[PDB]
Amino acid sequence: GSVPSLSHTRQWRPGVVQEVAPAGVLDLGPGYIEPALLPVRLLRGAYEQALAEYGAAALGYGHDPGAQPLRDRLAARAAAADGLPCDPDQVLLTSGTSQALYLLATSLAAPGDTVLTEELCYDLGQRIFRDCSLRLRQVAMDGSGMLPDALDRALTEGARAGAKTAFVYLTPTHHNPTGHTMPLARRRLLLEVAARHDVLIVEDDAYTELSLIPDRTPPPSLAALAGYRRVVRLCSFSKTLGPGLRLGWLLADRELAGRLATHGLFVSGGSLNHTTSLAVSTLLASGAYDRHLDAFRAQLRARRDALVGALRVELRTPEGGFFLWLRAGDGADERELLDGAARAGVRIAAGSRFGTTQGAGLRLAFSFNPPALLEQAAKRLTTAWS
Amino acid sequence: PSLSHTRQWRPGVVQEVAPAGVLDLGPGYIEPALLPVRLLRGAYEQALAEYGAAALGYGHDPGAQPLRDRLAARAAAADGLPCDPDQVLLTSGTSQALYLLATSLAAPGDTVLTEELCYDLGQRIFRDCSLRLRQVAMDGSGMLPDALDRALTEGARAGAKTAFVYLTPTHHNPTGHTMPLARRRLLLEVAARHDVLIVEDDAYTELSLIPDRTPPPSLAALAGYRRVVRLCSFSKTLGPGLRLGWLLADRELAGRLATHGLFVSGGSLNHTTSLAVSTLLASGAYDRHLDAFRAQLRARRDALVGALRAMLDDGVELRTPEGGFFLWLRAGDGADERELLDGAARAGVRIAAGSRFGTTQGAGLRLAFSFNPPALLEQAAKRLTTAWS
Repeated sequence: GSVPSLSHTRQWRPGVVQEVAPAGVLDLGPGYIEPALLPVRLLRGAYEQALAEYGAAALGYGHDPGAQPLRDRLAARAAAADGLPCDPDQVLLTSGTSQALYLLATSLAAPGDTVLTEELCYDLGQRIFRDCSLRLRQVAMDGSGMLPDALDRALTEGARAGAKTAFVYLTPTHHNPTGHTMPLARRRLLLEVAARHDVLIVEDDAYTELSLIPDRTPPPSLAALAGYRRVVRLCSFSKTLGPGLRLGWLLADRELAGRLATHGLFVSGGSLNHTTSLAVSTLLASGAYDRHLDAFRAQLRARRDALVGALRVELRTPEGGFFLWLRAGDGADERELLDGAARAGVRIAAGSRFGTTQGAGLRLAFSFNPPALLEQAAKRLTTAWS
Repeated sequence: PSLSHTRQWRPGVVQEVAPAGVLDLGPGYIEPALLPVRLLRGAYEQALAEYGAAALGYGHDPGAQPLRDRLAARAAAADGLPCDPDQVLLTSGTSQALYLLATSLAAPGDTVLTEELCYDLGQRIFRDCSLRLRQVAMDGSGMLPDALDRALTEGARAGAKTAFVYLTPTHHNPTGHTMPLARRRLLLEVAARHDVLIVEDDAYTELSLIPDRTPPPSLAALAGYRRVVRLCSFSKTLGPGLRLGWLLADRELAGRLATHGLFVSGGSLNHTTSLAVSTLLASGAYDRHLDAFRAQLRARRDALVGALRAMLDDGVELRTPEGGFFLWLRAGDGADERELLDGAARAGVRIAAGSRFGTTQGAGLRLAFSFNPPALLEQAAKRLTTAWS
């Protein structure tokens, strides 16, 4: 482009990145950040600054729960977003929410235990839980997420059948795939149900910083609303700075965070991603992280609006995140709609990957392509579906 | 001005810092001044410029192909036996790899067999993953085959599943020994007959200090990668904070692990840093760094051994290790570990108690030479000698 940038695609190829769609396909499938938008040059400066500032400490074993400057700032950010306190001793760094989920699925759950999810939820997270030998059971949901009465019944009947529910897994903000955000009242009702049953909630909040309506912020987290009692919240830098960095964090009450941090995993290896955590820490410290979020939210808003505008079959416009959730209103089945996408040369994500739908649902990402290409994809899709 | 400064080498940043005034021969840490900070800075700079956006996207699940290719070639060259890239899986460090194996290839209650002395923090991972540890007798060459055979038989006759045998055959932590070829084969033969997995933790494999000497081939290679998983790391060669290592197995097991939801969800377990390190392998800078670092470690080993020679008499013994980070001092003869540790305290020196690593005959003490320059190792040894005498 016309401004200095390292965000080229010369190595955006199979064997380097996770997946590349077939040549000639306009790819609205994965919730990936458009390559040109990935902040490569910003991270280059961050590694340069972190290695200069932290010196040899950047390459030694890191403080087990994560370097304190990052714990301190991450706690302050959570508190500012929630309007509710969060102490640094509640923060544990991770090497990404994928690893965090593996950790919780094998440390706070045992093979055979049940995990309760919404009818629709993160498809790859389900695979982590299943591959860790956990049993998944879906709970009824509406446009605001999991239904308290259904969770209550599911937990009651599980207990009556003698089944151990290890935890309830929830993505309450900019839901993958529906885009919904659970409102405050529903958050409280679910917490009250889970508290009565004394069941842990795992709150996966990967899109929390990606509200697209400027000066609008999501409701407080389940974890904060519960005073961090029996809730673990998972956050990540994947959807804000780059998934390849393999860096995230975990918020819990002091006792649970401390218990987790004394696991041999941390005692042996130290901070789960020390060098990269220090790079990112310099971005939080300087204000560059928030400047980058302001730009990225604006980039996502432009893309969301282009795709929605070109598409305007039902769609609830999301307040944030990466995805639009299209619902057939006329009874068209998912296979026919996907066949239409194939005719259009457009890749989208089948709703059935995420669970049970009211009729056909389709997830379209706006995070991976510029507005003009999203409009082209929308035009080709609507021609094919016509 | 060296970038390997210690201005942030403080509690809350690094994992641990000994009390002020203590000469710290405890942890097997790399001396801060020797950590290749400038080298890694250039590696991040080059990787981000050359790989561009691909350095920050989700990485290829088993790890970026250039690293898979070169790590397989390095394994093959070291073993003198083939290794294909599809046998390599990148990890975020051996600690994470052990956690993965202890929860995916073992279930709560399963037994892991170890040597009487082995990695203390590795035992902690296994115990915290709800595994049962059972120790197997060892000698100067490592685990004894007859003892392993009896332990596996006893487990089978009791109905107790053995998930794997854990072994560090080269530059052993804490004894420093290197298992010779003949013992490697005898142990593989026992394990093969019982069909029990071996997890071969080889964190020090690149740290031979004799310039024209390489360790024997890995257990994994000797077994044709049948029922062995080998774990390697950049922690002891480039920097533990990088949180990058790799895993070698047969194609089937490597592929099976790599299809786990963990990898499908998160991609390569440490993508951006892996590409920085890849640029160092590709240029030869990694090997030139190893040449220089091995010479630094050799100087430290020789300084510490030389300054302890006055202690090595009448039952107090020290076998000089061919590589790695550690010396193992055996006192025996009714020597008391606590008394020896009290002497180290009087000397203002921190060492590692043998009982941290398991059962020893007599008293054993682990002393690291990796974290201090020769002059300070000599001063520490002099003070220890005075206190112990």
